[PDB]
Amino acid sequence: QPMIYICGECHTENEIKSRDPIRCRECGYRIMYKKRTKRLVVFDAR
Amino acid sequence: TVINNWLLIEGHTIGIGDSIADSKTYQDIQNTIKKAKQDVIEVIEKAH
Amino acid sequence: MIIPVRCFTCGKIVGNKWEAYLGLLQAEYTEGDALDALGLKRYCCRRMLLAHVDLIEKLLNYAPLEK
Amino acid sequence: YNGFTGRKITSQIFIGPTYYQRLKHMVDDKIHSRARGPIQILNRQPMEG
Amino acid sequence: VYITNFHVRMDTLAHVLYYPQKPLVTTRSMEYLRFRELPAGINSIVAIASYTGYNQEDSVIMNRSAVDRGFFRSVFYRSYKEQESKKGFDQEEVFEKP
Amino acid sequence: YARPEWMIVTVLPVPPLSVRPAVVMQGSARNQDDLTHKLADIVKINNQ
RNA sequence: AAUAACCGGAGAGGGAACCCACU
Ligand SMILES: [Zn+2]
Ligand SMILES: [Zn+2]
Repeated sequence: QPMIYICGECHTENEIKSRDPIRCRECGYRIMYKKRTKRLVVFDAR
Repeated sequence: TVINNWLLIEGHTIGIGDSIADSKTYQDIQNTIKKAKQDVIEVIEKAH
Repeated sequence: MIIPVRCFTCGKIVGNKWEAYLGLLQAEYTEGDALDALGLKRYCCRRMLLAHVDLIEKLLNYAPLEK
Repeated sequence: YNGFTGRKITSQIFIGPTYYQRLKHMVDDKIHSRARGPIQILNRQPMEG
Repeated sequence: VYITNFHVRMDTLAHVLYYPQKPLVTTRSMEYLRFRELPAGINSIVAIASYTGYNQEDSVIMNRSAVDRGFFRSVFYRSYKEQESKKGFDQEEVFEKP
Repeated sequence: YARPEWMIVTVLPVPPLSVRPAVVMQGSARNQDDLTHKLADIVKINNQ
């Protein structure tokens, strides 16, 4: 259920649940990115 | 349609070669401009 | 952003030439001579390796914000 | 040389390298069409943009 | 390449090009703009001659093999935004799958 | 069709809601066009 | 000793000003 986000400056993986402060568990950074999808992807070389 | 199809073969272009003339005509240009320039200079002197 | 692996007009493989070309230029050769040594005879292939700009070093200079 | 027939071009041509810049006015950002879509509130006319 | 850190910078309507190339023929002044480091546009062997009659006025006939090999293939960006808002209990905006 | 004393007005006409529509933004519904505000001021002053 | 219940039952919501850019 909870999603996997990435700190940025730490580069560290962290978990966050909805309606929660957006802080890294150890440095408490505020910028938060989201990880790539698990769904497949396929491009024709064209 | 037809004239474009013939242009396909004949070819119509434009290039730096078409923008250049011969040295004798260039010399004529220089002579003409020099004569006119010195004449206008003389006119300026007369006015002065 | 990287060397184009092929000549836009011909198709000659050019991507592999880049590191060797930098080696030659560091080897104190005039770019024309070094290029001819690398074997680019037409000017529709010479242009790419002569006047290509490498930004990938600039992009690598930064940190990976995604890890 | 013509590439369809193969015959040589009658008149020589000017050629050579130069520099081009493709502009920001891509076509995909201009083409659109309407078929009885929405309407403004104040007046019963098609939207804009 | 409008600025080096375009990947991280999240602008709106940002265009960037696969293969910038410093122009073959230029002034001396260009390199003082760093325009050699962030060039825009690609050289192109052109031929000034009406070929097929498909390029009458301000038109050009492009080799398609170049387009397929990387001639001017550009990428285009766009960034959105959204401010979830909490209000005085008459309205409360939250992020959730509807 | 016209009379001199009709030029002086004693009753203010007011149009239907079409002339002054009401709009909802973000579900607020607070967005009200200037016609409603002007009419509100008019009626307030008239009552006073 | 009980019988097809619309079975892709779809209209949309601001606007107003300013600046930029294309003809
Ligand atoms: Zn952190
Ligand atoms: Zn080539």
